[PDB]
Amino acid sequence: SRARQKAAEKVRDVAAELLDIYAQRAAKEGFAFKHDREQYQLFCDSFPF
Amino acid sequence: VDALLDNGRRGRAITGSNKRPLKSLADMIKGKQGRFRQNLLGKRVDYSGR
Amino acid sequence: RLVIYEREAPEGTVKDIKEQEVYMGEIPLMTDNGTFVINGTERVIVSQLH
Amino acid sequence: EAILREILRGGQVYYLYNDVENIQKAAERLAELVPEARIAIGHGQMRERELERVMNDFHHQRFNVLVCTTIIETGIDIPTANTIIIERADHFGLAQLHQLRGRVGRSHHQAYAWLLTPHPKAMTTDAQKRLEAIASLEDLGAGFALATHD
Amino acid sequence: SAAVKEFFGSSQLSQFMDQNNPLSEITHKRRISALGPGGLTRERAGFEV
Amino acid sequence: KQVAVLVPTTLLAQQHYDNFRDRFANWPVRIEMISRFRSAKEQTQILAEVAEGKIDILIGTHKLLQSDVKFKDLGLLIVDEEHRFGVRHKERIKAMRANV
RNA sequence: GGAGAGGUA
DNA sequence: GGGTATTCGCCGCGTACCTCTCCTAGCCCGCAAGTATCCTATTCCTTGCAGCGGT
DNA sequence: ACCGCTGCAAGGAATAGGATACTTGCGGGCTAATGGCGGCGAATACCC
Repeated sequence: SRARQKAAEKVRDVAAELLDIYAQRAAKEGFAFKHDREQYQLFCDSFPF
Repeated sequence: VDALLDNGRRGRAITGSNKRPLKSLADMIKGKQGRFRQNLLGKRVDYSGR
Repeated sequence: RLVIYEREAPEGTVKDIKEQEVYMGEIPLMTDNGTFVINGTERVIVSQLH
Repeated sequence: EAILREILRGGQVYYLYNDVENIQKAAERLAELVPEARIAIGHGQMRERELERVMNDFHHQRFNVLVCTTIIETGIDIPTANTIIIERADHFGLAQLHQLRGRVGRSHHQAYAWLLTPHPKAMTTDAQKRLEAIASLEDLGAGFALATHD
Repeated sequence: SAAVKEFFGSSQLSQFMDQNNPLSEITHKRRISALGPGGLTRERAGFEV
Repeated sequence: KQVAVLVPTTLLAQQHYDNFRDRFANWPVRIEMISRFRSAKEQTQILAEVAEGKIDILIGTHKLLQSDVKFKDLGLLIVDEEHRFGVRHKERIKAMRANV
């Protein structure tokens, strides 16, 4: 019987913080990576398939 | 789309709750409660008594 | 009354048996006349012939 | 007959019950149902050494049928296991239904998968939609559209 | 409780009294109905019954 | 760019450690893991060294998202076996670096 | 908004 | 093959009004996983002193 | 005689156990029909 009811919630909001991190992502710019043909190809060579 | 135009023309008919199938664009035209027989059936009227 | 057969012994023996007044159901009572008072209304079941 | 079909193939059976309080009883309930299978018990709430014993002895084929909770969902090896029997597929999330269907297989052997249902009108309507979705799609590449069913 | 309350509440037989007499009570407590569960149908009975 | 790997169990981390180490068998990259199976004395050097950063590839459970791990230059998040992790654990790493 | 019981004509 | 009688299930089942009663559904807590800390206690590992060896 | 080696006291150390708080799923409890006729397609089986 000791499984009745009455636990509350919403001790901490999420929505503002999710909007914050999403805005922070959409504000700054991501990193433009650099690609090497033959260096990546030697890594492809390590793939035995 | 085949459920939209006429749900239940297939053997499988998608529903909502309590296993009653949804009304489709057939169902407001199909049968004894559609838009076809309702004007032909009895419509209650104003200015009347009993 | 619950009977528990003890597993170690052969088929049909008694480990222990318990008993308590379990409650199940609220059956309506007929009044002194014939009426079953169901929801403040006063219903009567008619005898069916089948 | 599912258990027999698997054991006279020679592999092992994942039989999953997913309730630890009665898995001990369900073990013998299966065991005198199939007297020639070898049944051991494994679940996540043991003392964290017998579990590894059970899984390694399973890995060394010392017994055939393993009664288990969804601990097997962590995706272990041993492809000799080739048959999932979910006893009560009523209450199980559809994504991990697909995941458990991924557990058997891993072989050129044709794996099998029986999803036991309760009586159809007893169950939730949502469970029926889930089971119709999983009975519709049995292919490779069907994992994603099954998530569109989720 | 659900099974007995469904029958006593909502059946073809547990019906509402006519109480506007003593006669109508005492002859609604002796009605021999041939309808309801396990019986024949209002619209689907011949001239013989 | 200090690749960070996240999985939601110890076992998947354990296969991933083998996969990463065996595939990166010829390049100057140091790859490690962390979980509850690692001792604290190993944790206290691995996570500290993450700030120093010769480990470039790091694998683990939620232990990464324990508000103490400080990547010196995070450039890649890879997360495996998605349908776990709530939302908070999913974006708690991106909270460290907005344009990761 | 539906199903069921009645009752009148 | 192919005309042809034949039966069987699936689905239609026939005015107007009045009275009264029955109707289901979302969610909190439980279950199973899984993961993290946190003490605790509890054994385990490692070290340092007590005491005999001897040739 | 005195370090050299050993056996035991201890102390810390590490680790199981059993708490707590977090995620996924999902359900369970719980408040909030066997008294009928007709048409027609299906499905015949039936004789050709």
